[PDB]
Amino acid sequence: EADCGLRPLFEKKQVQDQTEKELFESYIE
Amino acid sequence: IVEGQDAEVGLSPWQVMLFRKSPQELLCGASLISDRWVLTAAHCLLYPPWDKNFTVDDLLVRIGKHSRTRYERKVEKISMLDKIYIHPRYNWKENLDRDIALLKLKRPIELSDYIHPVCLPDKQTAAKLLHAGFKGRVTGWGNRRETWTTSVAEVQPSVLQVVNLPLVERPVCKASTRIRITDNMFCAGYKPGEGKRGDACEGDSGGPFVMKSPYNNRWYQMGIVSWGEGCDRDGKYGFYTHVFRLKKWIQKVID
Repeated sequence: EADCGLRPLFEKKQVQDQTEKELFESYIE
Repeated sequence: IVEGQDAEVGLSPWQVMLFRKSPQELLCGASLISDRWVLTAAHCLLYPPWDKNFTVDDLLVRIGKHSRTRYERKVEKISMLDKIYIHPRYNWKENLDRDIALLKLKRPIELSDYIHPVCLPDKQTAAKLLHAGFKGRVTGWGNRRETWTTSVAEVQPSVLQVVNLPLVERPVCKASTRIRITDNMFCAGYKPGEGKRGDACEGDSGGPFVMKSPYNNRWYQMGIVSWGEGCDRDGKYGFYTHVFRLKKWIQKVID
């Protein structure tokens, strides 16, 4: 596809999921 | 998923369950990368020692589910397969190297809030994202515990399971086992001194290991759950097929 990886109930809705910050926190460690 | 939690409705829209047609049973996980293509692990399809070699006739694929206790009919799709593509250099004899398979769906499907494909990685995304310590995410309906006897107690989520796990450096992965690990596989999971736990387990294989890109806000499939020794054992890690290394093969079978 071309709109792959953007979720209808999350990314598309500016809503971040419950455990997303755990991933991002790992990046800037 | 050993030590994960319940997925949120719509958490993983590229999830796909590979079922046995009759008697219906969950055989493995899988993921939607287009409206016609599903990605999974070759061993879920072919493992000669167990005389396993499924064909498009004994298989069914389910899409749009995050709770396994009902036929979600309205949000869920069930499709037959058209074709099965197994890597011609898959190695079942020694270490399941190149453990990757592509399933072509009979007819394209209609995306929804619950059905949406994930992205394959490109050269620059794999560079940014593949660093030991960075965390990825594994999903699946597989067993919540390894075990002995029967252990038929529990170990069967009613909802899709999620666990985020850190990428482990290659030398730690090689030294955790006496099996020859190749460049087409990476391991993830916590170390003994990290206190935390989590791992994929029986029935989770073939499923996705994804990571979210901060540069574009998109989810990318970095690995396919492949194997490990037991589930969540101390000093051991789960091994995932390196999607980006097999990118070329994936590309040849779609054009």
